[PDB]
Amino acid sequence: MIKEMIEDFISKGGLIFTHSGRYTNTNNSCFIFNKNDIGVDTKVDMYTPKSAGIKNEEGENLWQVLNKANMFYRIYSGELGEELQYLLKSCCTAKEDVTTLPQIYFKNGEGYDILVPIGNAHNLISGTEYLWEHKYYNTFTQKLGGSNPQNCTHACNKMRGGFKQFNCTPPQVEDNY
Amino acid sequence: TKLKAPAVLAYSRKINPTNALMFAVNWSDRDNTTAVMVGTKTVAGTQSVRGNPNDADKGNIQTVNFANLPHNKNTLLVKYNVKFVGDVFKAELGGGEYSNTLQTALENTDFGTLAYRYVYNIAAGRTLWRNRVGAESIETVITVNDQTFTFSDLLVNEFDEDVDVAEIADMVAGVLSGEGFVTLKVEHYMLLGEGSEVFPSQEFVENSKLSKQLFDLNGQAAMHDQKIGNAIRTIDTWYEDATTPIAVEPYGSVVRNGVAYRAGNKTDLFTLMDGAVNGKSLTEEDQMFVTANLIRGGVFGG
Amino acid sequence: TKLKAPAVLAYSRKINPTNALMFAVNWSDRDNTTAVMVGTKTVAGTQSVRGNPNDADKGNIQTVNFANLPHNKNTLLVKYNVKFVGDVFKAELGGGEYSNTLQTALENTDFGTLAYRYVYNIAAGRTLWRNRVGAESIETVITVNDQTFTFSDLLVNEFDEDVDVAEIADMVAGVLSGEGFVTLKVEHYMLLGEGSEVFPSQEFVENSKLSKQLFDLNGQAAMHDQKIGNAIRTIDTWYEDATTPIAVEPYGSVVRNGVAYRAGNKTDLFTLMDGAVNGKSLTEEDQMFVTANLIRGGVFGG
Amino acid sequence: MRKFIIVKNVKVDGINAKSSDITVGMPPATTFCGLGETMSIKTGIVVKAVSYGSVKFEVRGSRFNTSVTKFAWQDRGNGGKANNNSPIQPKPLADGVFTLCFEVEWEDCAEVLVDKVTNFINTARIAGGTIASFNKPFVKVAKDAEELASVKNAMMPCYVVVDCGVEVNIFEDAVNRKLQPMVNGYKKLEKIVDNKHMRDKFTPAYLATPTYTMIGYKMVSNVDNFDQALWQYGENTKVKTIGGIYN
DNA sequence: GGCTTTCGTCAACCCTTTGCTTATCTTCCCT
Repeated sequence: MIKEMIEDFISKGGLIFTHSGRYTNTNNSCFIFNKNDIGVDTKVDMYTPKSAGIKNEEGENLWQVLNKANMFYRIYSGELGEELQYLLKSCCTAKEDVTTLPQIYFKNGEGYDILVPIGNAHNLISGTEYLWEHKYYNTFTQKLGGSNPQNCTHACNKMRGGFKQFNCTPPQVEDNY
Repeated sequence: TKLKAPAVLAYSRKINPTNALMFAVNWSDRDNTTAVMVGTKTVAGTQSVRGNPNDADKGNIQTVNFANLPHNKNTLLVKYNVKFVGDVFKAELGGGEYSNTLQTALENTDFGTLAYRYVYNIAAGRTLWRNRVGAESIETVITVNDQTFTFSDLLVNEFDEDVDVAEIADMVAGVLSGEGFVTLKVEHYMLLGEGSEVFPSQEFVENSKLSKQLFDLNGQAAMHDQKIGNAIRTIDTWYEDATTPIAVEPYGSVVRNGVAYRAGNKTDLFTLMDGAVNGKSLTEEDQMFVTANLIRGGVFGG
Repeated sequence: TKLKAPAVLAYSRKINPTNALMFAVNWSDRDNTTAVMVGTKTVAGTQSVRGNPNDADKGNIQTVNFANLPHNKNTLLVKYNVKFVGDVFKAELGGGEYSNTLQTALENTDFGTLAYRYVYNIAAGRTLWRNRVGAESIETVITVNDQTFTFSDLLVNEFDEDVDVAEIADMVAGVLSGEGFVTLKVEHYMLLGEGSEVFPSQEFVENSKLSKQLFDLNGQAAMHDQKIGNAIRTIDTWYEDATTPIAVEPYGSVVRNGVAYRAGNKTDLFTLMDGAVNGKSLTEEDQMFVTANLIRGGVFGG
Repeated sequence: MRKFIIVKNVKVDGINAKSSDITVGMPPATTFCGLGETMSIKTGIVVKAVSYGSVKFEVRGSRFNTSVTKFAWQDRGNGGKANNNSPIQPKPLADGVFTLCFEVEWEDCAEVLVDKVTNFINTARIAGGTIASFNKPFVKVAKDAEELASVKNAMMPCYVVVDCGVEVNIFEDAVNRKLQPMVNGYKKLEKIVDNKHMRDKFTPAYLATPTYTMIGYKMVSNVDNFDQALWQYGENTKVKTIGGIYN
């Protein structure tokens, strides 16, 4: 069931987000749902304390079912009901914490803004799925939560093999020339 | 009354060492620097894990990165620089109330002993853990502001008094207690012997190909900079039941040995830091410990 | 009440041999040393294999690295440097409780017998593994601290008492039971005969393309330090039904015979160090086995 | 009329290789633009653009995994757990020998400009990494375009960063056209209402998600226009090249 | 009334194994 799951999520801490500083630091717990970047194939992350939640008859938590066949966009555009839109949005909140997060200065013209860079969840999940699908092996793989990533993030709880990030090494200069 | 600490109070690292490039030289020609190359060998042995008597009989094959001296050079040379940076009390994330009252409780830190133990950890060869043993003769050459010193025999587990390390410690304590920076270019000449295996930094990396993967820099054996930074700050002989110097940690914690010597007995960095801020008369040695933590830096969540 | 071992309790190795370069000399011209080159020869024979007798008539072409003495020099020389380091009880990753109680339970260990068997394994030529067969005389020159020590005829399966191996082993046991280090510059002169084929270490290779690939250092035939270290610690005559000395493993396990001489019958090393830590008095050769494991090194936890 | 100061062979180790969540490796142009504005603050020489190239760069780790850093117990209140190993948050480290070239405008002699840049670099930190060594910086001027190329070729040997733009997104074109992605700036999500736990209390703060552009590495001599390698702070809370998209 | 310590709570993977680029060079001319 799906409503059962959305409410299972809500009895708990109940956060649905597209960006978070939880990937940068597991002690951080800042979860941000941006509205503008939600599209047809936008992967969407969610947080529960210790990734809690019941499974269905096929053994999947809410993170699997909300992320295949564009189900989160289907609930987001209300093809399955406007009261479900409400349930989804009740979990879609912006919780903020700046501790254990990077804080840099970016020039905004005759002044600076303290930007706190938090990582995009759609980038992590969709990039891991795509670069494993499209055989792109110029990459690093990192398990984010540590030994037991369920305290981090539902995607870190389920994708235990590690997230794919880009190997951004430049070409070297050969010294003997 | 009861000036609380900032939640995310942070300090920058003031002892910044570079990566220790390992070269191969002779005790005769110590100018014949030759990059000790990280080689890759494959190892046949017996698997002997605590719970493996059933599989003890079978073999165990591991590909391991090794680093040995070539058989024409008997001396391991270690290259790094150490930059001591001033402004050790300028917090970059903590506010100007707790950190400034922290600072004004710390001008009475005797920086001379801190600088003496830092330069003595540089000079005695503390940054050379498993290859300072088995060395026939160590020799540390420290070059700073176009002036050069040499140290032959310094015992590493205690800080005995010599005028040369104290003479470097004068300018290091002048930088640390004051402003600016100072840089010591360190040359370690370690007479290990003909073809003796050297010990660079091993890496904390998930590697399916290499069971043991060493640190290389263009293939050349090298040691991690934070490893040498842990070596230089290994000055803490002031914890409870103090026998050997441990690294300056906020909790005095060697997770390598599984023991935290300053945790739970009210002598960690945070209790002494709150005592220094809130006007409690801090001891000289606790003062130097808090100052050494501020020199090391760190973020402090709470 | 039971003191469990630390999960990451590990001991560094204390016998550190170098890679044993092989040269070619004469029994008279030991000053004329020419490096034994590793050549590569393509060799055709029968298919053999225990199964598949239908393809027995087909040939078998394998390319094999060989190493032979030249036909002008009849003596194989093997050079290596064994570094016995001390502090064998300070675990680099487990220092604390268990490790230190093992130390106090192993203080009265007969280090003289362990050092005697180590220096005898160096002196009798056990580090030569398959080179010894066909050698008319094996003369070992061990230079300790500028101390020439000549050995001519020592049987290998038993440790018969002599005065020169014991003379080296006095300060080797002084190093092992105490601190510091000692270096043994070991040369092996073996009258193998004119043009005799010598047997270096062979690399483990999975990419194949060559059936036997010998260990080489800049092309010169050499032996892996691990093989020499296995032969030095081949001192274990204290297992159940002990007939020949075996190498010191935590499980008493050699992998050619596919057996474990000390697993499954409560004299593997983990049970003995658990007993010695928990106040169960070991016998003398039991303590010598545990201390020989600590000299060998390894990791004992989990 | 353009003026540049070049610091060649900037050996830096301990670089925070975590450029973003999905990029680990070479520090992006936001890092070097931040280094440029850092000297605009400490030394007072106001910097328009920085062209940076990589002489050497190795991420610490294997070819598929980075070497994680052994964390130290530095948070407050978790004593008692300090005897065990500290939990590891992901921060890859790297070493890099760089060559930097700062567009500056200066009105004094080149010796005091070189001394000011040297005194900055001695107290600087490239991408969280200690500057191990660096050659003496030298001043070169781009009066014309041939002089611009003189400055360009004075960074030899280094692989500079040229912007090649985003067609559809980052993953698609990184596989298809095989270019490298990096942080060209950030996107502001929400205003931050709590300035207590920050560096300044008066500087306005935003949570950000790093936007990326797609870039290629070309040797500085093979770059036709040096303006396509000079990154500078654009007015879209991003950074951009002066020459635009490399073609 | 927080507050700091330690113990209990909640989990579960599908992996792949080098290039990225690839270096700053002589015609006229007259002194």
